[PDB]
Amino acid sequence: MQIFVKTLTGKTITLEVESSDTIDNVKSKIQDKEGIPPDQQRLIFAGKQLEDGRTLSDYNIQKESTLHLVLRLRGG
Amino acid sequence: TIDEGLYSRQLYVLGHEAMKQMSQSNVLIIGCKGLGVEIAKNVCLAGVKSVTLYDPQPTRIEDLSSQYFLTEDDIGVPRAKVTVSKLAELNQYVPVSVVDELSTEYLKNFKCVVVTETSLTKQLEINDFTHKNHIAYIAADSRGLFGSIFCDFGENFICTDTDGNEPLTGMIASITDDGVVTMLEETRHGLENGDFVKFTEVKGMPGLNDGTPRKVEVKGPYTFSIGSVKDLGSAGYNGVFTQVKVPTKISFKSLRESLKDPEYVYPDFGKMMRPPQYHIAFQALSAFADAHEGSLPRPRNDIDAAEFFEFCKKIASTLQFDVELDEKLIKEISYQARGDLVAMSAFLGGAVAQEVLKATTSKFYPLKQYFYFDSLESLPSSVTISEETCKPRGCRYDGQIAVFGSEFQEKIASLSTFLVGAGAIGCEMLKNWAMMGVATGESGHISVTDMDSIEKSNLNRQFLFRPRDVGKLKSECASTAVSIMNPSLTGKITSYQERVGPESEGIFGDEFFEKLSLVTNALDNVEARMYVDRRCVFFEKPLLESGTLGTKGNTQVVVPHLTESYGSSQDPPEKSFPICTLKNFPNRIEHTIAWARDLFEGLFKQPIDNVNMYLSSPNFLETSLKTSSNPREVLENIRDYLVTEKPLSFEECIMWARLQFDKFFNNNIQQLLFNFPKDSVTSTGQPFWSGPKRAPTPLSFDIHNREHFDFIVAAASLYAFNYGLKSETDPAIYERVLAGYNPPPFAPKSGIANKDKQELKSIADSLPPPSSLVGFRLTPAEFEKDDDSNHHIDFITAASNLRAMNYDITPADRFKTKFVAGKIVPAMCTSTAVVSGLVCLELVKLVDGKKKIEEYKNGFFNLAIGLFTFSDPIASPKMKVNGKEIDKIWDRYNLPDCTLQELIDYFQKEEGLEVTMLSSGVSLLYANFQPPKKLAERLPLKISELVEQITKKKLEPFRKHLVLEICCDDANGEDVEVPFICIKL
Amino acid sequence: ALKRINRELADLGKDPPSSSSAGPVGDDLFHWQATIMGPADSPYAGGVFFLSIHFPTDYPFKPPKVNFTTRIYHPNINSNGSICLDILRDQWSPALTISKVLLSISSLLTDPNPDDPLVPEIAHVYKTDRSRYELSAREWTRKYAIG
Ligand SMILES: *P(=O)(O)OC[C@H]1O[C@@H](n2cnc3c(N)ncnc32)[C@H](O)[C@@H]1O
Repeated sequence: MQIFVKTLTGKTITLEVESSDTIDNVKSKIQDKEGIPPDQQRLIFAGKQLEDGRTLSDYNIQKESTLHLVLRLRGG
Repeated sequence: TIDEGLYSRQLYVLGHEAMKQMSQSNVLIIGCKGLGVEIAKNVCLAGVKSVTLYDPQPTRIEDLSSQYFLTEDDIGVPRAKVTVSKLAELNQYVPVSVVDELSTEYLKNFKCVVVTETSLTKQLEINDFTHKNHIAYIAADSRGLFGSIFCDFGENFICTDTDGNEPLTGMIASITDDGVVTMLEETRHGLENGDFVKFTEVKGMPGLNDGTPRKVEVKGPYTFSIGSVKDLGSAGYNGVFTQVKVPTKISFKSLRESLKDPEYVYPDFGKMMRPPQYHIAFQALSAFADAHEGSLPRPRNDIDAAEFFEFCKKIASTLQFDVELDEKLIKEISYQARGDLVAMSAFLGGAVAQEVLKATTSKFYPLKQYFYFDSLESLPSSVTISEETCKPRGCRYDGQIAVFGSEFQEKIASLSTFLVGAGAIGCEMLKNWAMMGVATGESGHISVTDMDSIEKSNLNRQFLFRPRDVGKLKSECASTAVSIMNPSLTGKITSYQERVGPESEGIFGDEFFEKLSLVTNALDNVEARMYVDRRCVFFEKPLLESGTLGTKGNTQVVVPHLTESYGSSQDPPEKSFPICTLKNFPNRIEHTIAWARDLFEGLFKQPIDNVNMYLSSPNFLETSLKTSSNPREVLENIRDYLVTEKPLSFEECIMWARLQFDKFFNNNIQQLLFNFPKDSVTSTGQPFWSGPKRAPTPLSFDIHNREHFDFIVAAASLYAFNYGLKSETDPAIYERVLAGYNPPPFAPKSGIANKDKQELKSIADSLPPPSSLVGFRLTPAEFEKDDDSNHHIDFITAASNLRAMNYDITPADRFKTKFVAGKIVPAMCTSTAVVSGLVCLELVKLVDGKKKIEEYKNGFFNLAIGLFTFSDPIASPKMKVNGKEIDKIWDRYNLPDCTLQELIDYFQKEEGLEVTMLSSGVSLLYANFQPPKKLAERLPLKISELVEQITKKKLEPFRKHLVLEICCDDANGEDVEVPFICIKL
Repeated sequence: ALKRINRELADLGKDPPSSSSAGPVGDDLFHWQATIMGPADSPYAGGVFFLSIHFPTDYPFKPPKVNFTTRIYHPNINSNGSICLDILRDQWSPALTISKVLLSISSLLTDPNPDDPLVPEIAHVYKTDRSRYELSAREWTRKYAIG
């Protein structure tokens, strides 16, 4: 299985994960490839924000799935 | 020649070439209803060359649902003629015109053509011409809670900037013989496969410094590959790489060709089967209108819905679409055909205006090509929505009633909202509320709060403020403008000038917060957001947060007892550089700007403040001697800025400026190079000044040089302002006085029981007694943008540029220095419009009182890449306390004002928990490790008395509750997390 | 931040640091006064160094402001007491306890880093004349860090 993560700035990240991996492992991989601490990562799949402690199979994340990595903004 | 005093924030987003191209483009807008007027407003604020409007239809009352430039006295007049007058005022550099008749050949005058409120046949006729003549064509529709956008920029569109990001750059550590570029220690390049980079300052491989881009093959977060550089050399060290962004060719299809085989943009991946449905539905709408003299299906009418679905089936069969039609969704499109919501108009107008800017400037990645959107989760479910309640009542809210009904209108009209901030998002929110009819009922009310006043750079993205309003309060002007838009709000809006923070809890207290229905944030900082979030959590009020940054934006919703609060999640913090890097070894312009800001603070605001406070505090020295780490610095500062260097004229001010120039740009560098010569080697034998450390060079003053003279003028003017003298800008006096200065000689020094204490005491007593000076004060220099025109930004620019020339860094001009030092946030009108639209779409969910967490959507978007994402809010966590389910955010203990012992016994008896720590505010009221005597003193006191005693400050008369944080552990010794306590005074 | 501060304080209390002892001032939780004993195998032997710790309003999401209060002759500590530590400026994460900070400071005192100094004068003395650096450190600790 292989998944893609798209940032809010257009960058694309390719991750090699298994269907049984926890969201914590995926966040650690994203930290390794990006340097973003897991507590500051907001992942979205099919309109659901992925939460720590659960596995990918809970969200029906299969191969070639696309996640979105987003963040909040402070202007106004 | 762009007006940087008005487009200051927009230049940080677009640029100079982009706006130069933008100001040479003509935009035609067909249709002047809510969507059309929103697009025209955003375009006028953006700054295109001119806008031409075409809408000869007479005004009707229902049009007032989303058209905010129409009034009840304009019924029967063509919409363009009544809208041009209001649009002409938004921007004085953008003429707005009207055409009473349109011809095909007349379309060649315009750079972009936007089409709204037009049938499909007319759209085909227009596009058949614009496509072959290479004119950008955008078509937008808004039907109830559904929206569509279509872009066609020609067959050979050229995009110069795709993602809109700043070019990437980095410092190398080694380039092997096979092009394996390695970054510095634990530094990430951030590139991606297929990118182009160009190198400079590469030692050992000078050929790579020519500047020819090379393909990048990312092999890891720290290293990448560029190819084979065998011929260019063997191995290279150090250097800096910078990304190169290349143009792209995007090819679009015409509308006639696009109808058969469209290409969709998906605003939500949770519903990927819908856009094919909307593609058929909108065409069926057009056919139905063509079959009924341009009459859309009536609201919640079933015969029209059946006929519309027959048209949908016919169209789907004709186009050979292998799509199974979802009857419910298509009939929903039919029911809301005549809907006209200001929120959907705002959202789509922001998006379409951004597309227009893309067409004119050739930047960012356009929509390619169909963008179908819906917010069907906002449809009320707690009220009656039928043909009876959705029929028009001959009022200005017909467009909204056609979607929601009259009962929901009554619900909206009795809202009591509270809006924090009245900037750009605040103005958009107020306009949306005025159009929607919020708080126009007998029990409605709106409260606006904002402590700032109108400036010149705020008018561009804030369309309610005019150049005649400069200097007034933002909230008052916004309230008056929106009362003009909707006269029914006269007397229903109250505006304050209070900063929302810990010091204004006497105004926004329990009584104020009990009557509200919801709170909407329109702030620009995180501290105020967190404070308002805590207040909403305590009072259990819904909160609507939204933020923007250039072309990016987000919106979040906080619902009591359902979702987590705003402060339950973290965001990346602002970067703070190491003190060693800032002080001695900078290698970037940001480091030098930070150093210059610190120099300003410590040279014009710290010493003056210390001097002023010394003359007032009688016991300052007593605490300073034992508390501050280096009282010697304080004493020397007071002496120097009080007695030793008191100026009277301006010549001595210029001499002092020259002295400081030598101090900070010539002598410290010499000392540093005496300590660490240019040929020194580290403890490992490697060169010292290699890589992140750049060897500095002392600067010798030269009056003719622009930078040195600018620094001298800025520093002298700031010093004069400090000492209240008459500054001058005539270069003759500066030239005369700087030539007679002989710098004192400077030579670096190598260095080489209670004397120090006695020395400090002697210095202290040497100062004049406090009674010597009474009523004498000096004015510290504060930081602003030409509001206090003491050359603040100019001084910082000169200091930073001089220090950059010290380390051979590339200097930055005043624009970038203002951007960095001022911490300005790039702002766009389109992003503001989109976030306001999303927030107002969530507001109707909040009004309806939806209880399921899947019915709310937090929204994120980036308009530079055409990305939209929505996700359900995170539910608040639960916990177990005493074998009961407790919410960790929205639950609290409500107790009377009881003695500390009674509170402890209550927690021991009811919750079965042992209290270990108890604190209120910033004070530790009780802790298990305190000595028995202290506790025995503090046990029989009430909580209010205990807090007053510990904080040494009586509670205010308006204070009606206390919030306590308690940490307690179970019987077994396992620490238990419990909610906060709410003591009722 | 009160709960986090109290939890860290209790964790310190349960297991003594031995070589360090940090605790609040008066009844205020956003201001601590820590103490450190110089390593035996270092020029700072037999010295007691006091530190002031100010917890920001956003703790642990913002690093604590730790400043020396005594006078110490060290390459990475300047006259104002500022400490050159990566975990206090930009490497701070909401998972580091004050015990970790005190261990890091003790390690810093154990071996200075003159390759990236904060006080170039002392770094130059350390790189050139080690014996003079040792004597100056001993004199400073016996004149300011004893009593
Ligand atoms: P954008 O920067 O365009 O406008 C921001 C507006 O928010 C107001 N504001 C900021 N911070 C506060 C607090 N703490 N209380 C009330 N209002 C605030 C600014 O005055 C701008 O109007």
